[PDB]
Amino acid sequence: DVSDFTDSVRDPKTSEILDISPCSFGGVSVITPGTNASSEVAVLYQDVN
Amino acid sequence: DDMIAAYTAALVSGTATAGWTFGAGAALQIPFAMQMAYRFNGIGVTQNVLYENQKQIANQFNKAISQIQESLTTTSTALGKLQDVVNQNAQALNTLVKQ
Amino acid sequence: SISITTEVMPVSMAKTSVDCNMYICGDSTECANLLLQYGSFCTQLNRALS
Amino acid sequence: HVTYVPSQERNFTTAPAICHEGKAYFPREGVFVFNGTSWFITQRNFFSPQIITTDNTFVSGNCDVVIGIINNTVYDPL
Ligand SMILES: *[C@@H]1O[C@H](CO)[C@@H](O)[C@H](O)[C@H]1NC(C)=O
Ligand SMILES: *[C@@H]1O[C@H](CO)[C@@H](O)[C@H](O)[C@H]1NC(C)=O
Ligand SMILES: *[C@@H]1O[C@H](CO)[C@@H](O)[C@H](O)[C@H]1NC(C)=O
Ligand SMILES: *[C@@H]1O[C@H](CO)[C@@H](O)[C@H](O)[C@H]1NC(C)=O
Ligand SMILES: *[C@@H]1O[C@H](CO)[C@@H](O)[C@H](O)[C@H]1NC(C)=O
Repeated sequence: DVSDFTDSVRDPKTSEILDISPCSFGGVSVITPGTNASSEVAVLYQDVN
Repeated sequence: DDMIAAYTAALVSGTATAGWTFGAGAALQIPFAMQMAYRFNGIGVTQNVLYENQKQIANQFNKAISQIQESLTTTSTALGKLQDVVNQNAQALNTLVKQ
Repeated sequence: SISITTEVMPVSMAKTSVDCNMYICGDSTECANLLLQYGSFCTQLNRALS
Repeated sequence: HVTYVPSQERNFTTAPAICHEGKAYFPREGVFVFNGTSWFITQRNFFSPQIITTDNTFVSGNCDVVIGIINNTVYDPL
């Protein structure tokens, strides 16, 4: 691709073309009060429904 | 964007109803013609010049508003720096990806 | 009394431009070919200076 | 920062100018107010009524072109 990451491959046995994608995606935020207040947190996931 | 539009609507409504008083404290109502006479008095022109030529000034105001409204549909050079802001952000992120 | 006071303020500075190929390598083609991997690192500098 | 804040407002009836003897009188620095009995002239930031004389006002034209013109009297000292 544009960033020289190997994204397409041809299978050496059954010659078909496959894409490779990373398996980490989406940003995560942690909402907390102070540590001395409580140890309970909330998690917000962007990019998920 | 809805909250920013609500803020601007509140500002414009407060200008059209209470004038200049609500910036300092609470809103003090005044009819719009007397407020415009107060604005004329603050330039140097006397108060009678508004009241004796009210229709012409209102017509010129409406025509200038319509001129801006007709100009914003046609020209594209206006709002040319907000586009520069969004273009620069996009280009910076794409340069990070390509490096 | 009528007093006249002077006040001096800067407005602009000098416009400069650089060439990476002459600064980094000079006139050697081996360095010039080795600089192609560092390719997007000077369009950034020229963009900022312009 | 030490600042002045107005408070405790009330509503009066108002007019742009007053027509007296066929000529229109405009206030100099203030507004015409009606408080239910008679018409006074006041400053806009503090409520302190003043009677309408020739010194408070000034004349411009006849009372036929202003919208909201009313009839009242203007006190001349002689
Ligand atoms: C062995 O490789 C060939 C490709 O040369 C392929 O056609 C064939 O299916 C492969 N054999 C098996 C058992 O997958
Ligand atoms: C999440 O899925 C629901 C189910 O149809 C849909 O109505 C909603 O619009 C989706 N959320 C977003 C942000 O598109
Ligand atoms: C202003 O005062 C008048 C009394 O003359 C009253 O009728 C009116 O309701 C008041 N305005 C408001 C917004 O209450
Ligand atoms: C209006 O103001 C005058 C000024 O003293 C006062 O005499 C009069 O009583 C006021 N009217 C009412 C209805 O309070
Ligand atoms: C004011 O006086 C003029 C002449 O005296 C009269 O024509 C006019 O109707 C009066 N205005 C009102 C509101 O009564």
